[PDB]
Amino acid sequence: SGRLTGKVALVSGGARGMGASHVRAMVAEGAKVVFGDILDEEGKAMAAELADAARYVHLDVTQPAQWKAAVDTAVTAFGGLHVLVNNAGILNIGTIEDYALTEWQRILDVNLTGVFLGIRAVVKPMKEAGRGSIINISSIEGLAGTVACHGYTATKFAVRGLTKSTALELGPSGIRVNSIHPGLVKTPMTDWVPEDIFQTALGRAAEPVEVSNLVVYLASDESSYSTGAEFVVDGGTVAGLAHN
Amino acid sequence: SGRLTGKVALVSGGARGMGASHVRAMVAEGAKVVFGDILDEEGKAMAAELADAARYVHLDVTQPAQWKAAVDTAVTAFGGLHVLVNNAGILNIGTIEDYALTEWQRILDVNLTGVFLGIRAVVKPMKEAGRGSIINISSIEGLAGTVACHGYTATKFAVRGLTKSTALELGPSGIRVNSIHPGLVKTPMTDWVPEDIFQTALGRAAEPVEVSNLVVYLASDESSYSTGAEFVVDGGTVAGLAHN
Amino acid sequence: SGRLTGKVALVSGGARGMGASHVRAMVAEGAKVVFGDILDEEGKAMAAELADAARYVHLDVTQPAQWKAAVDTAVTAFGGLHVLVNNAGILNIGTIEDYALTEWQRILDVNLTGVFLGIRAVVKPMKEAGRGSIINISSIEGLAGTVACHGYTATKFAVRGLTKSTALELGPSGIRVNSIHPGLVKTPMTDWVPEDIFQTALGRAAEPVEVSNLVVYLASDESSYSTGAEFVVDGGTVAGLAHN
Amino acid sequence: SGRLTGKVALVSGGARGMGASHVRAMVAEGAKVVFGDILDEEGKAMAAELADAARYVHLDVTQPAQWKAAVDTAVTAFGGLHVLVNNAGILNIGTIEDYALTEWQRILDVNLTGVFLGIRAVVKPMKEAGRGSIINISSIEGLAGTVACHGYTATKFAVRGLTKSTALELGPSGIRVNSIHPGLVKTPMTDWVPEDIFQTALGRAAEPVEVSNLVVYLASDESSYSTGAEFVVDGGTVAGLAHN
Ligand SMILES: NC(=O)c1ccc[n+]([C@@H]2O[C@H](COP(=O)([O-])OP(=O)(O)OC[C@H]3O[C@@H](n4cnc5c(N)ncnc54)[C@H](O)[C@@H]3O)[C@@H](O)[C@H]2O)c1
Ligand SMILES: NC(=O)c1ccc[n+]([C@@H]2O[C@H](COP(=O)([O-])OP(=O)(O)OC[C@H]3O[C@@H](n4cnc5c(N)ncnc54)[C@H](O)[C@@H]3O)[C@@H](O)[C@H]2O)c1
Ligand SMILES: NC(=O)c1ccc[n+]([C@@H]2O[C@H](COP(=O)([O-])OP(=O)(O)OC[C@H]3O[C@@H](n4cnc5c(N)ncnc54)[C@H](O)[C@@H]3O)[C@@H](O)[C@H]2O)c1
Ligand SMILES: NC(=O)c1ccc[n+]([C@@H]2O[C@H](COP(=O)([O-])OP(=O)(O)OC[C@H]3O[C@@H](n4cnc5c(N)ncnc54)[C@H](O)[C@@H]3O)[C@@H](O)[C@H]2O)c1
Repeated sequence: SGRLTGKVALVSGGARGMGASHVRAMVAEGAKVVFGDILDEEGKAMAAELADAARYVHLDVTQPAQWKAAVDTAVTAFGGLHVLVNNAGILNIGTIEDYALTEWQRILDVNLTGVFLGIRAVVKPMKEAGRGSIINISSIEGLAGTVACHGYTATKFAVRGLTKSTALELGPSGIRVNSIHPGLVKTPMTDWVPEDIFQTALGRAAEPVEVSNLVVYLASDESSYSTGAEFVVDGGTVAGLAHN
Repeated sequence: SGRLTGKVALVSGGARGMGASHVRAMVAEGAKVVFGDILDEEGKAMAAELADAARYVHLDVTQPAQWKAAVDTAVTAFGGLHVLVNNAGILNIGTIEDYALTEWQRILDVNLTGVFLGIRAVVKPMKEAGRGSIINISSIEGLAGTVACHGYTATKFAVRGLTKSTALELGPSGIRVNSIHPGLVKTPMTDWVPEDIFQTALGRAAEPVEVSNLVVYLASDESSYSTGAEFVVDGGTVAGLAHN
Repeated sequence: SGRLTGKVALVSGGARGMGASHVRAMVAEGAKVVFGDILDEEGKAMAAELADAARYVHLDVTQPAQWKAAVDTAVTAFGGLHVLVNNAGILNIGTIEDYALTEWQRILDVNLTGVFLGIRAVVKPMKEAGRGSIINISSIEGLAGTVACHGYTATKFAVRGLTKSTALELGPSGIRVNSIHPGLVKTPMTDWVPEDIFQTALGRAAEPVEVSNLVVYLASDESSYSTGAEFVVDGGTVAGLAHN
Repeated sequence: SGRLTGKVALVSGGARGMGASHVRAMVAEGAKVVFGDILDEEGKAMAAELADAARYVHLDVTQPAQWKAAVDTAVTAFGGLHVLVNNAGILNIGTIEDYALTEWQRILDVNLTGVFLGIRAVVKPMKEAGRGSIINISSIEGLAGTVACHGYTATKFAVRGLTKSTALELGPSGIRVNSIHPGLVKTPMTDWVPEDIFQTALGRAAEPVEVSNLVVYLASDESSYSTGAEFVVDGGTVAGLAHN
């Protein structure tokens, strides 16, 4: 408790799934949270139950103007902005033959460009504050490949890289940038996926809060010397070789 | 030797720099090469000296129709297509604040989407042949970050990941996909960069042919059991830790 | 908070430096800690101030019998053992020609075998508890090489690998195994090294507690879905490319 | 053919398996080869059929004196020494509970120390020549973990690291050092292992010559700008995530 005292965070894609879990987890640690999404109905709903510590904003991460508005909301409503959780993302699949180029561009827009746009938008207030933490949500698909998962793999790897380039540039201003790489997490994005799809050492899929616990760590000043790094929370999948 | 005799290859961005070096290197090893670029003047120039061993075609890697035309050219002129070298690429830079969104979009289109389009275009002729080798040109900027080099870092990391997802999917068809990661290479793309910018064990920048030698290895059947892997040719930069 | 209340931990090399910082940090979070070392003077000294929260034991990590005695101490004094911090280690250097074989053998014994012996010693009490967290201290020298630092590099890379093999094997028993990779940390091991030797995004060396914060996270149940993974705390060094 | 003209190489563990394959492959490319092992019967046998281009020497890689003798044999019998293939290795397994410490030390001695001793022994003549290539045989077990494979995993990771530290130190002298990481290869070491143990994109185990082709590339001057790097030849295993 209180591990995020005085902190203000902005979470993209926070109306449901892991994003919603991150909002709740940070609020529980004392942070004020602005969360944006395109699911306004659900967004306003949870904002009502977290009203005193969180605010919902309509945010399509593919639009820079909306990102600016989200950041201004945090600054004007809560006083500042110290944490950014680039969580918004989509999942589409397809083999090289069936995958539509429109699907490829769409996932690049949301999963990659959306993350970059978020970073661009939060740096001004963070630099003025002299401190900040940017947490980009990648995945283990950003560490290795998967059949018929080209756009998703490409963007998750890209996010992994962008985390490092921005980390190097922003470090001198007191802003850390790290990426989180989870394995299968029980959320609506993978509800159709069997929980044991991956070979894991722990033998189970993850609960969203297990990823939120990592977000809290990275958002807090406890992780003050970690930047440009990959934090894996996958139950051990990438730690082992793929066996038959 | 004639390490590539019987092989037909398609090289993007082959009008100059490493691309041109790769075309010459493979032709020297007995390959028939179709190479495309947007620099038609220079492209047609070298096509003339390479005689009946190589054909030049205008190819903007961001356009799927042009990729298809280049592949059709290779199949009709040489009877098939067994090797693809996704070499075309651009370099732009800028801090998070100053970097233009148009530049970000353009580099994603050329460096990332262009590579994916190349893969899509060659799958058919390669699967028909039951064999194939796709070589994607990433870089050490696809292994670590660089200040004010976000679009480039993101795309090179993306290419690294796409190499893996496609390798897994195409393996069953006898097609290998690998990525090459060079350090500073002496070409027009980085002629404005001091040659000793990187801390190398070899204490020098790379010569294009030194990368072409790796392209030949991966294009040949000698590398038959290597796929989805990263081949680093950087003089030792990423093998060491960055010192101040 | 009391993020480790109820947990019992064993820390090797806990008489000074990071080890001592880890013991203090975990005790502050409610853990009961048994810490061992070969520096008995300093070890007993801090055990006295930590009072009933910590016990000091002489522990040469190269000796299996001493590891067993330390574990028995933890179980008898605190009722069990849930966390192991394999922190003991030494640093020696030398060029390929000048580096003494005795030094190579000694560092393998302490930095590598010592870590394995620790893992062996705690498996029983942890499996009995059905839970556990093993934290192995590697370093960025376990991610990249360093001139005239062969024994150290080899062992730190080995620890990184051992972390994975054991994580996979122990996962089914509810035991997590992860590795920590710090950059330059201000301790007596590297006091002879200039603090700005590495190119860091944060432009400074690490403080021991900054690593201890990561140890606490991994020791706590908050990191329940992370195992077999590398946690980097280097201020951004490995996230960037080495410049000359 | 002739890709190793004028080159003299030393191969440890070359009496059978991959080592024997490497000897044959390099001899076929014009290299003179001294190969050492502890299987003298078999060693002298193949030396008789390759007599004009290869010489067998008794070499226990755990003994520095024997390494010196092997190097002197290459220098005095063939005129110099330009390539070293640290191939000698053993495989033992066991869970944390059953694995004997004698087995652990033995594999550290052969797989790790043996490799270091080889590097120490070849540097003198290589530095005098001003050029050389050291090829260390690691494995994908040096990139990820495996249950009940602790000593093997630890040593293969260690070899991976030692490759980088030595590469950085030796680069200025014109000596490159790289590591090879193969997947399952059909040799007597894994004859008891099912060929489809790993999930591979190519759907088959490797033939030793497929690894030897990589040794030839790295031994040749074609790979002149690659050093401190990992070359994976595993049919795509590590390129993908472990799925059930
Ligand atoms: N579910 C998993 O197993 C898993 C594993 C690794 C990584 N991830 C990543 O975690 C993130 C969240 O995943 P999730 O499991 O909660 O999925 P989810 O579908 O539940 O939530 C994603 C959220 O992003 C919002 N969103 C989508 N497009 C948006 C846009 N253009 N602008 C703003 N908001 C947008 C969605 O409405 C939704 O609320 C994603 O980046 C995903 O790739 C998920
Ligand atoms: N120069 C280096 O140091 C270095 C280091 C690592 C990686 N690389 C990569 O190697 C590749 C080639 O680099 P280079 O050094 O020869 O650069 P270069 O500028 O000399 O050549 C790149 C070529 O691509 C062509 N090209 C650009 N956009 C194109 C498009 N849309 N369609 C078709 N062709 C297009 C250019 O006209 C040019 O001929 C790039 O992918 C680059 O990122 C270069
Ligand atoms: N100092 C750094 O910058 C740095 C960076 C990365 C990793 N590390 C690692 O962190 C660990 C602790 O480092 P430190 O900075 O506190 O060094 P340190 O010298 O201050 O402490 C190491 C401790 O281990 C003890 N020790 C040594 N050999 C032992 C043995 N055989 N049995 C039991 N105890 C033994 C020492 O007496 C000492 O108390 C080591 O594994 C080291 O490699 C240190
Ligand atoms: N077989 C595989 O699938 C596979 C996969 C990855 C890596 N590797 C590695 O490749 C290398 C060769 O493997 P292999 O498949 O040919 O095994 P192998 O058993 O056929 O050959 C290993 C050789 O090393 C020799 N040797 C063993 N201990 C020695 C010592 N102390 N001194 C000198 N020589 C010694 C053996 O007598 C034998 O000729 C090893 O390092 C192994 O770990 C093998």
